[PDB]
Amino acid sequence: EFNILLATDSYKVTHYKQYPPNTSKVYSYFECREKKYEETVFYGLQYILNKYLKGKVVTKEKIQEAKDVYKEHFQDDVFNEKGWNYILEKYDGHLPIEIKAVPEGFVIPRGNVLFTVENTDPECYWLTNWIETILVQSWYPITVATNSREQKKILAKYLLETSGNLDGLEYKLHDFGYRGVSSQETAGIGASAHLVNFKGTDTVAGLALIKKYYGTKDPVPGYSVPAAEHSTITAWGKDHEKDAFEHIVTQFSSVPVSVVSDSYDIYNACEKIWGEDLRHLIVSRSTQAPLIIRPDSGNPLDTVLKVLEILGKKFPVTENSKGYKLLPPYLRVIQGDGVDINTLQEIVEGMKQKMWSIENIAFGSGGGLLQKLTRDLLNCSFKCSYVVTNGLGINVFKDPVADPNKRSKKGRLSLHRTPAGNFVTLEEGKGDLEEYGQDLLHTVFKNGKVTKSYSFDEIRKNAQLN
Amino acid sequence: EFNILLATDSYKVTHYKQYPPNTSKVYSYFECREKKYEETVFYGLQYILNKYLKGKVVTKEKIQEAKDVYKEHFQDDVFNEKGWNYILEKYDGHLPIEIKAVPEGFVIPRGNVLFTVENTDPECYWLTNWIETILVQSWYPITVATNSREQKKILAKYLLETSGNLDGLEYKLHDFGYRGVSSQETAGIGASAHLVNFKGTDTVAGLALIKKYYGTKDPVPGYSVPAAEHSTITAWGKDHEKDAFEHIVTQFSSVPVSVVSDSYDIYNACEKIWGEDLRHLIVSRSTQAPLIIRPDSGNPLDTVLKVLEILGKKFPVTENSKGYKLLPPYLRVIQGDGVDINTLQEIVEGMKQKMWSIENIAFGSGGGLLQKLTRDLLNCSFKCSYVVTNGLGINVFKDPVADPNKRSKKGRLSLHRTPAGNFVTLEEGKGDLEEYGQDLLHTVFKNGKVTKSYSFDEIRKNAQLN
Ligand SMILES: NC(=O)c1cccnc1
Ligand SMILES: NC(=O)c1cccnc1
Repeated sequence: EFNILLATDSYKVTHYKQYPPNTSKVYSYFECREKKYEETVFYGLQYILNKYLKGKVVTKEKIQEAKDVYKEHFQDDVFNEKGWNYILEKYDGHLPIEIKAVPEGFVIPRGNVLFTVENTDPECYWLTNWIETILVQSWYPITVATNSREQKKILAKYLLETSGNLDGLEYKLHDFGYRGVSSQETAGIGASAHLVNFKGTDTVAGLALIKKYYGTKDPVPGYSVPAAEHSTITAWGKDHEKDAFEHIVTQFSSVPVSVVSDSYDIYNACEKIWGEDLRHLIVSRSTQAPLIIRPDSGNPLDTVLKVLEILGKKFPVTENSKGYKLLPPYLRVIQGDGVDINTLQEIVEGMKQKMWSIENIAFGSGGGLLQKLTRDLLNCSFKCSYVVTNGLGINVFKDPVADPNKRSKKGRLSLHRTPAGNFVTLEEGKGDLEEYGQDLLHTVFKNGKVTKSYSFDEIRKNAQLN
Repeated sequence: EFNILLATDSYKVTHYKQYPPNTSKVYSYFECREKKYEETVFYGLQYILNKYLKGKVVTKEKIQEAKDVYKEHFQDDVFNEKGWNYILEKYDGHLPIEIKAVPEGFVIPRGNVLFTVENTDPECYWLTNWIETILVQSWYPITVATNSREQKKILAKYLLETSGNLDGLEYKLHDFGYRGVSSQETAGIGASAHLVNFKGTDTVAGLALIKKYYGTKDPVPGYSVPAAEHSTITAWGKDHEKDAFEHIVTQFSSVPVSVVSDSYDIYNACEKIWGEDLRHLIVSRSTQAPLIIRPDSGNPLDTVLKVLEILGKKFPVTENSKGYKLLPPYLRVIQGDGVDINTLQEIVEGMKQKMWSIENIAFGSGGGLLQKLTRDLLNCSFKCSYVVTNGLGINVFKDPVADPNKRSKKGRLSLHRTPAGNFVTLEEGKGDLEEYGQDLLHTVFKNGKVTKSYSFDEIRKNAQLN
């Protein structure tokens, strides 16, 4: 079972003894600090609030276990047993904390307050930053959602340019990342964050998280199609790749089917096996049930371009109204190896230069989509901006001499719409002057209760492209 | 509650209809494919076996849950209800699988079999690769442990060169990564993998995982010390940094204490505040209770060198037996910003060139230690190598034309010691010939039961440096 008393950085166990005496309030905020990613999708906090922070999160047993562990961990009795027991006795183990946040799905420029955290009881001044560690982990769903959306922008740009519309955009980047992430929990969080922007996923873990914590009007937020892996091709034997191919496309004759084609020779498979030997089983397929040929090795750009040139000479290629080449509707390609935001850009641009429509291609991304991301990418940071000591409010901040980018905001904060319709973070409690509209931050957590929540449908709407 | 039927890549739901008819066995293996990082620490499988694979993992309720999800996910009834019901009825929901693995903590060169997976019931041929996704996630603990060990090698080399011994090496790289990972589960797994090599951690999540899944003779596998963060310094107000410093070191006067010193001006804090104003409180400290000054911004190498030069002129520096400069025992430095394997090397080499002992410094690493890693770093790969179809065993492999690095091993595999005492992986069942010793792989999982286990003490012993 999860224990919030054991869910912090070790040093935070010692911070209650470090704050100025007579401190009744610690007020902290999260931002994606400003310096390629100019705007961030805020997503994932609601999950953390519900799974970890709400309800009775303190018990007498959890206090004793924390006390016993930390005694050995520090070789000292530094753990604040009295402070945690206070919360247990006075509030039935509910956290005296208020968290205000931008609505989930909102797309916010860098260097703006996304959420704030404060204690609601003067005794629990230390609690605000105790929960920093758990809350800062929101960097991950934010970053996956943001990076996924930025890839959607690239796909939208090139699909519109080469075809004149955005039909099927929401299926152009498929989540392949289940095996390539660090844990089962990460898989669920990561997959759910990608689904803010797209609807195609193989990371099943994402579906249950969305159902449990967010909710959709539709039965499921994500979809997939039958597809082969190397084991289902190679198990037939080296000389029987054609038999594997034939069997699989016949088994899935009425639905879309992806078939990995690089087991031995991708270019042979395309030209001779698909393009000659089994051509009759491809040309007969429905437009609702195409064969999707899947390369999975070599240089991603070179392989995609070569595969298209091969297929273009074996199948009846048309030229769309934009002047770009289009494969027959029963035949498509998915590149699912070495795909990240950088290589995705490289491939669609290379396709455009060779006059291939982006209609022809879908992408699969695993590690690049869900794992190859850090807290540094969007400069995700959680800092104390305001304290009350001796009944006096003090605006606090860091400003390291050797890094001006690490300078943090001062005082009580609020997020506002600007007259031109952009975003501004007001500092030093200036949001109280009411010179701007309403504060865009809403109370989402207060005293152990989730006070405002959002469906996954609302989040998707908020995170739409312009 | 976890459902193994929902813990796979979507397309693997469709694979039972793709294998050759009359397939009674699918046999697969995991390796860290060949061509730094010459040798890998095998760690983490035991966690996966115990948490996810053992016991009754199939129930009537879980089959129905998976059926309902995949019906909407695929918009079709492709889910193998009959296959999963067979396991529930015949084996009381226990997986008819055998897993053989190298002992955990073992240091194995790249391109060797680390574990194998096979079905024990002909009806469950499809199950071997169903569980690929869950098992491949072992890439993460393997990769953290390996990267952590490689950093220990660097630290050992330079500490030995500059001091003549390895005293305190196991505390030279501290885990700062709790907030910088993608989830709570990842934090535990990642932190536990680092603790194979070191004993200093702030990622508390790692302690419980080890206690639950591995076990140690010691009450706790990892340790920490009191330390400040920016909030506990800045909360005092910009003009009161000295007061914050004084309060914290007096509160923790008899234990080691780390104090982040870069809130406003790291160089001023070292020279004027620590070096002059509060010097009397530092020079009086015990050798068992040093002040550890923590920079946290700027160029990691440049900042460390300048901090050391400053402290060298304000405090009584000695020269050790190797001719390197050493701060008094009550004063140390921890660099915990921008630390990864590359910058770690850069800092220790830079210190050596300026004649500073590695005794003076410790490192903290967060995202670099636990997050900035992918499955591709060690080329972690899970592949089918052997099947039985029509009662006939065939050696199975992939060999993509444009990537010879992606070629997989053929047939039944075993790991052996060579006459020179190294490791070799024998293919095509050649291990049966006994021209080498016995297979070094142990059966660790069979038919729902964990059959072989390792303590965290044994794993640490196995993973030691030469
Ligand atoms: N469906 C796929 O082709 C797939 C899914 C997950 C990982 N790799 C490939
Ligand atoms: N102990 C520390 O100084 C610390 C821990 C976790 C993250 N950052 C710093």
